[PDB]
Amino acid sequence: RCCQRVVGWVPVLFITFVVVWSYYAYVVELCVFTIFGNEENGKTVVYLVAFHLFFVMFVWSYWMTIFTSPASPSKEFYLSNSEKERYEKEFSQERQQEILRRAARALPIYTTSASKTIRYCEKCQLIKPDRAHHCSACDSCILKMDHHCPWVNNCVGFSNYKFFLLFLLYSLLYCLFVAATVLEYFIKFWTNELTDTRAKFHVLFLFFVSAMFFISVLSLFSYHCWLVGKNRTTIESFRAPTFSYGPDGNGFSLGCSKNWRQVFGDEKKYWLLPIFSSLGDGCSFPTRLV
Amino acid sequence: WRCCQRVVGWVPVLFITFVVVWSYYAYVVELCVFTIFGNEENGKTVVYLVAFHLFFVMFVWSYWMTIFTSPASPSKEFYLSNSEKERYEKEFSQERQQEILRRAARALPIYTTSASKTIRYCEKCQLIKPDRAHHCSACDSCILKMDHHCPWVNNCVGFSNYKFFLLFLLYSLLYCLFVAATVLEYFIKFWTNELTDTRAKFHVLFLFFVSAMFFISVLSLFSYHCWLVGKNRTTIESFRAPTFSYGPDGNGFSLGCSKNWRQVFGDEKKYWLLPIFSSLGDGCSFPTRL
Ligand SMILES: CCCCCCCC/C=C\CCCCCCCC(=O)OC[C@@H](O)CO
Ligand SMILES: CCCCCCCC/C=C\CCCCCCCC(=O)OC[C@@H](O)CO
Ligand SMILES: C[C@H](O)CC[C@H](C)O
Ligand SMILES: C[C@H](O)CC[C@H](C)O
Ligand SMILES: C[C@H](O)CC[C@H](C)O
Ligand SMILES: C[C@H](O)CC[C@H](C)O
Ligand SMILES: C[C@H](O)CC[C@H](C)O
Ligand SMILES: C[C@H](O)CC[C@H](C)O
Ligand SMILES: [Zn+2]
Ligand SMILES: [Zn+2]
Ligand SMILES: [Zn+2]
Ligand SMILES: [Zn+2]
Repeated sequence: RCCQRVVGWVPVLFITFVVVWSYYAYVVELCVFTIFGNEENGKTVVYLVAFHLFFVMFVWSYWMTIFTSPASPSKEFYLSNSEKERYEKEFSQERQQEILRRAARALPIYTTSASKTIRYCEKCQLIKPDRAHHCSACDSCILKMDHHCPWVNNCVGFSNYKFFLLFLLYSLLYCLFVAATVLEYFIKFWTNELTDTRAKFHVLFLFFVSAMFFISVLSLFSYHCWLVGKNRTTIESFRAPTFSYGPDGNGFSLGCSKNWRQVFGDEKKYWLLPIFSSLGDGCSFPTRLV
Repeated sequence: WRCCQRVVGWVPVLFITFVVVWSYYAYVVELCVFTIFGNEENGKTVVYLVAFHLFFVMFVWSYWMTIFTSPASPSKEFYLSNSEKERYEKEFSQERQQEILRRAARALPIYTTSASKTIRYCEKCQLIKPDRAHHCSACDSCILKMDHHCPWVNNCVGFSNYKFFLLFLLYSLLYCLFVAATVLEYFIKFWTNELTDTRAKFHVLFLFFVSAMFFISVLSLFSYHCWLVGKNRTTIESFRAPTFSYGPDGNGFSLGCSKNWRQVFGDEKKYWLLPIFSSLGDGCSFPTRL
């Protein structure tokens, strides 16, 4: 059929066109026509330079989140044809899990289903690694899957999670920078200290749209800051993973300081850059116990 | 006699007071009244004056509480009984002296010893030192959860005032930042000769630099203490780690980042930013990691 591309790219292009408009409105309508027209050219240069630094970090982080392909399980997590033949032909439910145990003994998996059964994906025909889940939209198993984000038309998992968090952060700073600088000129237009009708429209919407996204993404950003501190994905935050000693909402937690390092790494120079720096490989994760 | 030494302790406090009193006069009168309101910007004058007083009050309120909150001392239970105190003074063997202390310490909730595995005892105060408590030569007393003695507040920073001390810093950052950000545009205008008043030119110049100097100074102090609170270590413990029954532990009193902050700030969110006492416990016993 039309597949995701026909409609899945719609939220991306909507955000893209809003961001493109915000560039034209802030740079041309505001900085060139409004601020530079008011004979305060010093503020124009500072605003234009500062705006482009936030604009670049946002678009860079947004690009990385969209086009970073989600990681999938390695070869060891696919059932062998010998094991697949017996698994597909087996009728007894108890017998099926016994085949998995022989293959699972080689790989480092510390979690099971809510029924204490080895996590297995029927459509993908493989044994789900720890924290990995199958996405119907992505049609694949995603390592450390968080959720499918329509806004980036991609899965948010082990590969792009830090890019996703930076995409949020730089959206917060971008919207905040716009609202803070536009406010004084938004007020002047409607107290009739400034008159230009073409810029009046863009300056009003620059303030309202940036304030609408700031409030929207701030709660989302604060929520994920809590998730990273607890080392829980969005899926795990609802249905806690079941370990050998039972379900644990803190099974993958290593302490607040260590949990952030798992996502952002140990080198400070990569923390704020949308460059891959997460620890591990996405198939095995350190555990709270052993 | 001591009238020269006691008065000298108030010197750093009075210096801060005169800078703060001047900064009020400079910002409110010289800047808001004479410069901004004189510049026909009557909307900005009211907004700045209202915001300034909110930061000014929170700073002075936190600063007052840190100075005049008397430091807590050990309770009665940590003093040796008259029967035990008499024998302790008469005992000649060093090992025999520890036997009296060890027997009394078994009744008290003590989990730490000195670096020499000796029961912490204060000779001058004649009491058994509670955990994390230390004797201050300036205060001439044992201070519960002592952090350090501060010349800037002429008082010990310990279990009683530590949250007031942290809020005093926090509101110094916000006060200085608010001043520097709002004064900057008028600082620039004076020296591009868009404004002329020589009386206000002087105060606006120092308003920006003094607030920037203190901001840089207290920021490092604030970031350092934010680390201490996250690790549940006092300033003293950050140098000499406390020795527990299982040996010296730099994280002996740590309970995890979230709980360590709660120990200082409490469980009620409505008290976190107010210099009103809300710390957990009593300062004589503390939860342990093990
Ligand atoms: C000045 C303009 C700059 C704006 C750029 C900010 C970009 C923010 C991107 C996204 C914010 C969305 C706020 C979060 C809104 C989440 C609601 C949603 O999309 O539902 C999804 C689920 O129903 C799917 O099952
Ligand atoms: C424009 C308003 C001015 C706001 C004033 C903010 C008040 C900040 C209070 C103290 C800042 C000091 C930062 C510097 C702290 C120095 C470190 C110290 O330990 O000092 C003690 C030793 O020198 C022994 O005396
Ligand atoms: C010259 C102008 O007043 C400076 C603008 C700053 C960034 O606020
Ligand atoms: C633009 C951003 O502030 C760069 C930070 C890196 C870590 O240097
Ligand atoms: C500055 C003001 O006085 C603080 C309020 C407390 C309760 O006294
Ligand atoms: C005011 C302070 O930053 C918040 C403390 C809480 C417990 O994290
Ligand atoms: C000044 C500050 O907004 C007060 C917040 C407290 C927690 O109510
Ligand atoms: C949390 C602490 O108990 C608050 C005390 C004041 C009097 O309300
Ligand atoms: Zn799958
Ligand atoms: Zn997906
Ligand atoms: Zn003492
Ligand atoms: Zn002292």
